[PDB]
Amino acid sequence: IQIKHSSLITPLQAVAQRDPIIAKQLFSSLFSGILKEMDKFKTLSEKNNITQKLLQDFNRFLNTTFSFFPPFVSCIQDISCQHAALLSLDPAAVSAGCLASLQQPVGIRLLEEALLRLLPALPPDVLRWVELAKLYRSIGEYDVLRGIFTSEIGTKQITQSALLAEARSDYSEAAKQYDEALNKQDWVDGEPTEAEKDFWELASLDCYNHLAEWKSLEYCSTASIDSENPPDLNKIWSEPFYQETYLPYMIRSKLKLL
Amino acid sequence: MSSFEGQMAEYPTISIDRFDRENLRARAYFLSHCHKDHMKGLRAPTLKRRLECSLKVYLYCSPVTKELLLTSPKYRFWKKRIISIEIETPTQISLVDEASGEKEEIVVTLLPAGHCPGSVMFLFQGNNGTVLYTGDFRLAQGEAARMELLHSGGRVKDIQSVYLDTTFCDPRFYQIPSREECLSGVLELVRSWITRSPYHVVWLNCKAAYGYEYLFTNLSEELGVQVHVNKLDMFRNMPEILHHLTTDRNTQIHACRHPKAEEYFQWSKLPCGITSRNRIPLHIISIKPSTMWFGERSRKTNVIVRTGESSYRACFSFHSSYSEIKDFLSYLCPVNAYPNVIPVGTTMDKVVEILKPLCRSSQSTEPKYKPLGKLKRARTVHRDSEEEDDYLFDDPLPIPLRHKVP
Amino acid sequence: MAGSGAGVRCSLLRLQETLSAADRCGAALAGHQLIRGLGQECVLSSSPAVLALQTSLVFSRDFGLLVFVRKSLNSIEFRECREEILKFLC
Amino acid sequence: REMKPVIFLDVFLPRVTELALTASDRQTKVAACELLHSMVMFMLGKATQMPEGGQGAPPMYQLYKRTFPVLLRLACDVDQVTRQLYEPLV
Ligand SMILES: [Mg+2]
Ligand SMILES: [Mg+2]
Ligand SMILES: [Zn+2]
Repeated sequence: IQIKHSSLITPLQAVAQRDPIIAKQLFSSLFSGILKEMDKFKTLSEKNNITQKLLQDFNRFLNTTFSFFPPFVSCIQDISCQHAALLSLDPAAVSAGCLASLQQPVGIRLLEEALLRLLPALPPDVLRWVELAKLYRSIGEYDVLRGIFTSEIGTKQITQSALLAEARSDYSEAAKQYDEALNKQDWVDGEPTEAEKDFWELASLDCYNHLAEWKSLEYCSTASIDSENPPDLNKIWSEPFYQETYLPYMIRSKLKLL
Repeated sequence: MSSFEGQMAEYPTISIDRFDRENLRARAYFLSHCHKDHMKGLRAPTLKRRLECSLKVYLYCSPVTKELLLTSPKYRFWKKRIISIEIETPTQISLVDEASGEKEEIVVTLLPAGHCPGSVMFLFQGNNGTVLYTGDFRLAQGEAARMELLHSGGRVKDIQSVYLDTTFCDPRFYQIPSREECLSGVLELVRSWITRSPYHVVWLNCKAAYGYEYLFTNLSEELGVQVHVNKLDMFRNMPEILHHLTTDRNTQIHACRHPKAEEYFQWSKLPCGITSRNRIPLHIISIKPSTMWFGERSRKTNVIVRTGESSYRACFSFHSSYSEIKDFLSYLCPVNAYPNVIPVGTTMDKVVEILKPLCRSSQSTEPKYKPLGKLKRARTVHRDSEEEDDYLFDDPLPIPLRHKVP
Repeated sequence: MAGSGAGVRCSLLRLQETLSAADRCGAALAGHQLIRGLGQECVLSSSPAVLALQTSLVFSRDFGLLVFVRKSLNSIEFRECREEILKFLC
Repeated sequence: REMKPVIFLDVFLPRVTELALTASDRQTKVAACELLHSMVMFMLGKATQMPEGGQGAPPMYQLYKRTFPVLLRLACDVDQVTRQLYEPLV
């Protein structure tokens, strides 16, 4: 057992150069250890500056990439999960990376740790909840999706009633409630947020898709992409949000009609 | 044979090994070696008339090829128009037009072919890329990686086209033995035959005029006897070959030729008029070095076979076999490859589809997007007449309204 | 010619334009080369679709071989060309 | 030179054993075998190191139960170097 430190470090870094999983684990371990050792070595302001620089570098990593290597993105997000100072990553970037690398669970963990730890610290919490709802929808967890939309996103009673009707597979009443909420003008308490209206639009699209109402579906998937009354279908290719929200339903409705 | 039209696709102003019909307008002539199938039109009256009316057209070839060509009296009119080029020496050739003062420079390099005295390759480098002409060459497997002039910094040069010799480009001639094995077999046979009595002679039925000098020289060096040939003045400037041949008929080993030598040998007589010395009859055996005969065997054969009581055949090929051709073409990896000659059995299409997987054609592409517009149905034939009861079913869903304008 | 997709068609067009090159010997040699090229191209063809395409191109009434020979019969400079045409037709 | 970050090696043990067993690349396989040998030595050293405090040595039973089969199957491997390295170890 009287081996030298080199006899353990050299084969470790040798394996790390040839296996991406071992490299991912070793880098995360070293990062966590170095960030833990600096607490007993530097002051509060220096640690804050270092963590801000780390956050900026991680945002630059998640924003400037085209291959979306699953080990790299998973390592970055798992490292951000372990430190409360790195939980402030851009939620949109994290969600896009997880949707492009098929790493939804690690992004869900990151967003949940950000919603838990940063709770005492559009609002950022609303954006994180929206991205978490999108990540949960991407894996087919619709019960947690409706729970999030009832507890955090939805604030009116019309939203609660529409989601309650949609839970019983009563998509007609749910679509009617969503249309009434989208066309309402006289809000006694206050105007609904933008996230709530986007959820209303997407849920109405889902209800029209379930009811096989292809004309209403193609109307609702293109009525909010342009200003002209006959919509320009090429406006879809402008926004990546459009390309992800309205493109599948529009294509499906057009193909069903054809 | 030579199915080459003596005209490269990249450089149509130069003709190689063919001067028959369209090569009378060429600006420079090249000659690989001194075989008759690569010399069509070289003695034509039209070419004779053109040579005496021009001053800038020349015939480039190996020095040994020049020596072998100027010896023949029928080709001595090329004496002032032949420019010999050393091998492995990149020289610049001027393709100047006769009529107009236009000019064009090209770099040619002569590479050894290992086929017959004076056989070389032609490596051209100009504006249209690098092309290679290996006219009737012979390379063993693993020798293409040893040519210095075909490598640029340890890697093969970018070759655009290769006009290679496809004489034995077919699965029948899979692996022809090296000429050293055939040489050793013939040497052993001739030794064991002529070592008995001074009256035992050995004939060598060599069909080609040049290409068997290796066998003659090595048999002479290993047996001390001098081979008999018809003419030897062609090797007057080649001491290493001239001192192995003799015109005297009083030698044991013979390699003389005659159109009716077969019947003469059947009558126990060499092609030369001598049939016996000192009135003592001669015991003759015939060894015919060839390759096409071995390519038709149906079972395991040997290098030296015995087809009669005084007849033998040897597998001596001055052409690269199918495996050697494949290895050479795969090591060069050129963009294109054109067969110079089509085998007797094989055809053009089979040789082409054999050579194509070896060429550097590793570039594929997805098919072009075929558009779909003006759908094949104009009117909605699937429209309903809309007659209902409206009471058995629930109320219809109202049309949604969206006023968001982003 | 730009019709390089089907080399037979561009070869026939160049052969037809050859007859207008002042009826010279160099034009005759170029025409003979084009004729041999198109012949060896049409011979190696095996697929029946491209085969029918080529047999319709070579026998067209505008740039075909028959109209080429009929208009080049008054020129002695194209003797080898007509001979090669007839051999390829056989 | 100025710090000692703590790294837990038991997070690499399953992947390292999987590599040492079924790595196609020869260099990757031999590197994983050397790393696994060093990690087994480290496990032995940690299990034998007695904490001078009130806490005892950490139980390596849950790690031994899944490490020993891998070592047994490596000590009888078809590879010469791996077998010669892991047979004396076993
Ligand atoms: Mg020849
Ligand atoms: Mg030859
Ligand atoms: Zn003789």
